[PDB]
Amino acid sequence: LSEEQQHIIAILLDAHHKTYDPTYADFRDFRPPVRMSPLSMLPHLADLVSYSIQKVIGFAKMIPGFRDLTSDDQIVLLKSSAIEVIMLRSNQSFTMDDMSWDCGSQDYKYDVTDVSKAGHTLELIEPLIKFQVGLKKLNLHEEEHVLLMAICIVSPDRPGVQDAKLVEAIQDRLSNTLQTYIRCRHPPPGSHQLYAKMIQKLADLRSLNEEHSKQYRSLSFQPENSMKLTPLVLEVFG
Amino acid sequence: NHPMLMNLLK
Ligand SMILES: C=C1[C@H](O)CC(=C/C=C2\CCC[C@]3(C)[C@@H]([C@H](C)CCCO)CC[C@@H]23)C[C@H]1O
Repeated sequence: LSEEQQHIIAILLDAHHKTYDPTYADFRDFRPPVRMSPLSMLPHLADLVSYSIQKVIGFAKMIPGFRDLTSDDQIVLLKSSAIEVIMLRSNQSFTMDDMSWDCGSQDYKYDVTDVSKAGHTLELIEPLIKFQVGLKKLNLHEEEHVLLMAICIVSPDRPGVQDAKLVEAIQDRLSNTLQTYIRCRHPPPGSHQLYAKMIQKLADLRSLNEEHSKQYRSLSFQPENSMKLTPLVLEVFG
Repeated sequence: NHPMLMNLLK
């Protein structure tokens, strides 16, 4: 594990620490949850998605190499990964006990019914929950977790990328750092084909992204529901 | 076309 690689991990950890509040105190600022009137959860969860986008931006800005990229690339990458990083980062609150995201209290505890009350069908939700279960099972070190989130964001593969070779070279430094960290600082059996399983999660996310996009197009089809979102959410997903 | 995303990145 090189010194440049040690440094890269320390940065991502702190970057994550600074963008992910495990007490979820800001949640009081959101429009309230309503669990009774379909789409009752749309205003609370939109606010949460919106907040989460900002925190992913703040995280992304600190990825070593991310600043060297052009503004338009920066745009393209955040736009297309946002929902994925939110799915990934939400794994920290996801609990297998009852297949729910537990953000510190019952008010901020989300389940299938809740995500449903925000206009989403099982075509998304069921594989989203399966995704969370298989990610939780990997039992990642926080270091692998923050590297995965960074690799997801810096993908040369995203449509509309100008400098695909630069994005790739940056992704590579992170891949290598993650490949090397698994070998070093994950003990077996936890480290068995662990990189391959991580990269696979990355493919599941694309699939989840596609589904979210289509269910987003359909939801934001009625201007009545589209007006329940936030400006950042309209700009990023819009 | 994304002024809010830009301001957050700057
Ligand atoms: C900070 C976070 C995460 O960023 C988001 C959190 C939970 C994530 C959830 C819980 C509810 C359902 C969420 C929000 C999914 C979205 C609502 C579905 C797509 C959004 O348009 C995607 C991720 C799912 C709380 C907390 O863990």
